[PDB]
Amino acid sequence: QVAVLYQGVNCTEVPVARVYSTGSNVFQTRAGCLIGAEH
Amino acid sequence: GIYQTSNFRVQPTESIVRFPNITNLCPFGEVFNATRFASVYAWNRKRISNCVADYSVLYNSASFSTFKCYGVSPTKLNDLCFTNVYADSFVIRGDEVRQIAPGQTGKIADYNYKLPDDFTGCVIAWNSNNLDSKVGGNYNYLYRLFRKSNLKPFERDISTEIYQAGSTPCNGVEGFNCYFPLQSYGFQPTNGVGYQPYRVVVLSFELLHAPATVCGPKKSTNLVKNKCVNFNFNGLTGTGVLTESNKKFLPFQQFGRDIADTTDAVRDPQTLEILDITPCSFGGVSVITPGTNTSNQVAVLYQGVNCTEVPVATPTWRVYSTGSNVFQTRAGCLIGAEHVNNSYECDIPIGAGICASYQTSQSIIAYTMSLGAENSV
Amino acid sequence: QVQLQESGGGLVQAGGSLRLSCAASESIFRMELMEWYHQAPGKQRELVATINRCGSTNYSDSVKGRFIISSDNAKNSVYLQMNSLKDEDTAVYSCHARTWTSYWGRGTQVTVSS
Amino acid sequence: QYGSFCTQLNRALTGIAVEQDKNTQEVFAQVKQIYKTPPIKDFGGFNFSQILPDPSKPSKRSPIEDLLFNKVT
Amino acid sequence: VNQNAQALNTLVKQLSSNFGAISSVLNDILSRLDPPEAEVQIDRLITGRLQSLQTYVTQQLIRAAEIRASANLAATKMSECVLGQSKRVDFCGKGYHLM
Amino acid sequence: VNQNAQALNTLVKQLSSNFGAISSVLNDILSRLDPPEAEVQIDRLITGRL
Amino acid sequence: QCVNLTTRTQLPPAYTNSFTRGVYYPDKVFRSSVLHSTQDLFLPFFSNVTWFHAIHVSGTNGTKRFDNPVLPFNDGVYFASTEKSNIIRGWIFGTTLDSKTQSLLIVNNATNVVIKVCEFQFCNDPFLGVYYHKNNKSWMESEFRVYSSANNCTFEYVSQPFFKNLREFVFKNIDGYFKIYSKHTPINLVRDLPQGFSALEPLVDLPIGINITRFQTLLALHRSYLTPGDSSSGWTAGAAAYYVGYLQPRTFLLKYNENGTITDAVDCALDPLSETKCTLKSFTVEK
Ligand SMILES: *[C@@H]1O[C@H](CO)[C@@H](O[C@@H]2O[C@H](CO)[C@@H](O)[C@H](O)[C@H]2NC(C)=O)[C@H](O)[C@H]1NC(C)=O
Ligand SMILES: *[C@@H]1O[C@H](CO)[C@@H](O)[C@H](O)[C@H]1NC(C)=O
Ligand SMILES: *[C@@H]1O[C@H](CO)[C@@H](O)[C@H](O)[C@H]1NC(C)=O
Ligand SMILES: *[C@@H]1O[C@H](CO)[C@@H](O)[C@H](O)[C@H]1NC(C)=O
Ligand SMILES: *[C@@H]1O[C@H](CO)[C@@H](O)[C@H](O)[C@H]1NC(C)=O
Ligand SMILES: *[C@@H]1O[C@H](CO)[C@@H](O)[C@H](O)[C@H]1NC(C)=O
Ligand SMILES: *[C@@H]1O[C@H](CO)[C@@H](O)[C@H](O)[C@H]1NC(C)=O
Ligand SMILES: *[C@@H]1O[C@H](CO)[C@@H](O)[C@H](O)[C@H]1NC(C)=O
Ligand SMILES: *[C@@H]1O[C@H](CO)[C@@H](O)[C@H](O)[C@H]1NC(C)=O
Ligand SMILES: *[C@@H]1O[C@H](CO)[C@@H](O)[C@H](O)[C@H]1NC(C)=O
Ligand SMILES: *[C@@H]1O[C@H](CO)[C@@H](O)[C@H](O)[C@H]1NC(C)=O
Repeated sequence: QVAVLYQGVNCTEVPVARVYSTGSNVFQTRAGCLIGAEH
Repeated sequence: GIYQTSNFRVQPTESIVRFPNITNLCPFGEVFNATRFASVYAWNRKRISNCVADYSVLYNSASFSTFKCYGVSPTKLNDLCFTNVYADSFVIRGDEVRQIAPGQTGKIADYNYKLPDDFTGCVIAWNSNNLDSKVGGNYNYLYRLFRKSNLKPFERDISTEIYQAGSTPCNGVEGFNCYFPLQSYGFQPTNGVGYQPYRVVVLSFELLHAPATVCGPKKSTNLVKNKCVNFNFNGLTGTGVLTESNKKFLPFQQFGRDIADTTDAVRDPQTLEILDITPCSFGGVSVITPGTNTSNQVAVLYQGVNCTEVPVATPTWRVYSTGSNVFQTRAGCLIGAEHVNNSYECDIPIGAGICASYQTSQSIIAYTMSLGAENSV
Repeated sequence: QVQLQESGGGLVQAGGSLRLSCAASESIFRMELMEWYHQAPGKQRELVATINRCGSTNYSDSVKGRFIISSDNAKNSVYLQMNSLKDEDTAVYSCHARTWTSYWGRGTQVTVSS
Repeated sequence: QYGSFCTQLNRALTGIAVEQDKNTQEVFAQVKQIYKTPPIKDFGGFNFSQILPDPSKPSKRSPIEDLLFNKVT
Repeated sequence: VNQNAQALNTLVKQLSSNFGAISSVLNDILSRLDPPEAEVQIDRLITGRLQSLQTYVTQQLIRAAEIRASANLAATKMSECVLGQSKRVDFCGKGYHLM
Repeated sequence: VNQNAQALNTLVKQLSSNFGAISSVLNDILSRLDPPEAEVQIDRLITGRL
Repeated sequence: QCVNLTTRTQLPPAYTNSFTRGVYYPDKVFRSSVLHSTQDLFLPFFSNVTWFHAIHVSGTNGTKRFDNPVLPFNDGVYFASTEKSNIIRGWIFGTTLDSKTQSLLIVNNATNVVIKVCEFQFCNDPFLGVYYHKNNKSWMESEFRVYSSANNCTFEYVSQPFFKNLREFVFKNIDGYFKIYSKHTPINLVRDLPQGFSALEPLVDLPIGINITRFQTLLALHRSYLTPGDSSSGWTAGAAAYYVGYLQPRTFLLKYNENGTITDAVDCALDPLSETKCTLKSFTVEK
């Protein structure tokens, strides 16, 4: 299991940006968009 | 002190050539002596393989108006080898001979014969006024003047549909904005030199990593092993020492590369044997010396090399040079210095615990460095 | 779109027959793992049946003999047929998948009448 | 035709080469003599066999030295 | 060790690029062409290889300076923490230093 | 002192190289060619000296 | 000549995966103990490969048909066949598969495999009749019912006359050259290709230099067309089969062993973990 991090982008353009596969725990941080990890 | 002065390398003592076993003659007479040449749009294709070819005869035949070459000098063509040769021919006016060269735009260039920008090969053009021109006019050669889009390089277009210049669909019927797909050539002797018939032949080579079949005229030498020799296997050249390699080559494999830029192994073309490739030898030359104030005798160090080969490594202070103890060290072989058992503090470092100094058969002496006086508490 | 939707839940008397069917938009085959989870009220979630990509199938001890998990490769989904239903089988069923990140579905509350 | 661009590169590499040996000499050549522990290990109950040299091994190293040497490839 | 090895390997790998030429191997260019274009290719090859060498040398110099700083610190530690007893706190390990 | 002096001397010595150009003197190239190719020669020299 | 097929029926096509299947040596060179990254047309890992039963069986009682539709040829086709009775016997390639344009014929026969490049006149149902039990004795008698007329035989190659098994084939048509990569492997109880890893070596490079867009398959007509026999005309009721894959532009990281044989590889564009592996040029990644 791995988690991807996008640098400095709102978690709104990440879908239309290895598919994202819709919204599944799209927790957002100051570093950017974090995918695949629970808070 | 110690100074790095220059570098040495074993000179190649021999050059060998190994070429395939083919003994056929390539049929250039057929392609160049053909009475009838194809049209511009269709042209022709004739692969050539499994034969020897003498390009010198074609070059010096002096019956060709143009002999321009791209990616290769025509003079060296005999030396080189290729997998196969593709030959194409057609007829073109003297004015339009320019449009054959790649990276150029022209009606012929854009609609009949497009050459790739990275094209390797040569194009041969010579006038055929006395052959392809008739008094009544040779109209058998066709002219394509309109196409929907520019053709891809090395692409043949044969469709004879009637292109629609305007909005009206021709539907296979000529008329307004509908023209004949392939116009005719007005080849008459009355036409000017720029309109005279010229027969154009283009030769394309395939310099690809594969067994060659169109090697030029050359003789195969014998395999000498365990020595620094210039080798030329199937066109590729180099210099090194070749030995017997145990690498189990696959039947479809030819070369061997481990660091992706060195061909450490190769297969002989005639005898299907695998042999590894190693660079002959090299290294820097360093000179050990006390101050010139002291004396003039000096000792040389060939760094990082077996010194069995250093006699064969004009100044030439080697060969006849036997010294007194040409003894190997981890840094290499030391020439002109005497080995001593007694240990002293180091003053002129060499490496791996070896130190040299000048004191009262050769003046310069080498020894293992002493860390200092011993003591016991 | 819900990348994995589940269907088949509802009320049923004990000893009946039922077929939980959860379908996923993505290929069921590169997903590498299908599994089913049901949690009893007042109890923790537990695994029911797992089917890996290779084809190995495992069932819980209270699952053997009756519940069989299957996946037809015509409409991408996974099938789970229930029979000989008993009352403690009543729970909230959810099918789990994990290609390289957990996925979950909702619904399918089964009730066994006794 | 590019002049003497080669010489400075050779010189810089040689300078680095000398600097490495200078570093080693400075960091380790701190004692002018060589001492040896007495064969008697009577140190009031203090044991140093872990850090003292081991004559049995082919390389005169302490066991810790052996472990460290085998660790780094 | 890994950084030095990787830098060396990267330097070796640069030998296979074309730098805008028609082949990355010098011998084939020499054996295939005439001087009036041989040098036209060799100049580009030389420029590319030179600039890669320059990059490698600069990086090596910086790394050497850093290693030298580390070595100087190690030498001071050798001189103080081992040959005597130092009162500087946290210089020879956490807590009061003994030997 | 020696390192500084030698570096300076190496810098000044580089002025005599051609870098693939016709000649290493700006004035001679300017005094013999028209702008179209004089530009090429100065381009090569500029690259090398930079 | 060509004869018609009587019973057709239908059955929805099936699917299966090709996990780590269909890898071939890109170039002809030798490596050893070095992982190397290449870039060529490969079959993507975990791909949806179509499934065809050689005998389109409507019922195991004996209702049979041939599953041989014309299929596209888009930048390569991955072909493999598991079988026990040599049902597959060749393929035809082209654009329209008619006498108008040239087509490539490659067919295996009970005597020898034959390679021809002519303007054949293909029928709707080309096949190879088999009379294994049609005659009195049990012996192998074949039948040629592929095309009607052949013209402009530009190229010709023939061979000398002569427990499920997989036979992978990879076809690629570039620069006017046709490439064939094959491999043989014994196998058992495999309704679908099993998982593992194998390398396909080149078999022959061949300079047809024509246009291929579509292709079909040649099968063995174990039955007759008028009246085969009692029932179960197809062998083992459609157990013989083959699968079709489509290669796409990808980027792979092949790993060579000490013997120079490819052992494992990864798909750089499948999941973030593989992207990391390709970037770090290793098969193991630390925290
Ligand atoms: C110093 O310590 C070492 C261990 O670090 C002791 O060596 C051990 O000796 C006992 C019995 O003599 C053996 O059973 C162990 O196997 C030894 N260990 C090792 C690692 O060799 C040694 O005896 C100690 N010496 C003193 C004087 O205390
Ligand atoms: C993302 O967009 C929403 C839209 O209103 C906004 O509220 C939020 O602040 C944005 N986040 C960042 C990090 O810009
Ligand atoms: C942490 O606790 C707060 C309540 O104090 C809650 O609102 C929040 O959702 C919790 N965070 C998570 C990740 O559950
Ligand atoms: C071709 O090879 C064979 C054996 O390898 C040899 O006998 C024959 O002489 C070769 N051909 C020529 C023209 O030398
Ligand atoms: C055509 O053939 C003749 C003899 O067959 C030969 O002398 C002549 O050189 C050939 N033409 C060319 C262009 O070489
Ligand atoms: C160099 O030689 C001169 C003349 O023999 C001598 O006076 C001088 O001392 C020498 N220098 C050294 C450093 O010995
Ligand atoms: C190279 O030197 C070694 C000594 O370390 C010797 O054993 C070996 O035979 C030498 N090789 C040759 C080719 O002289
Ligand atoms: C040193 O002495 C040994 C005898 O113990 C002898 O074998 C060796 O050759 C000597 N070496 C030198 C350099 O005198
Ligand atoms: C993949 O194959 C499955 C059969 O299991 C099918 O349902 C699905 O539609 C296919 N998906 C694609 C993208 O071809
Ligand atoms: C093919 O052969 C037919 C006669 O069999 C002939 O009419 C036609 O021109 C030929 N075409 C080519 C391209 O050879
Ligand atoms: C191949 O045939 C198709 C017709 O089906 C045509 O559109 C295409 O241009 C052809 N390709 C080439 C390279 O001639």
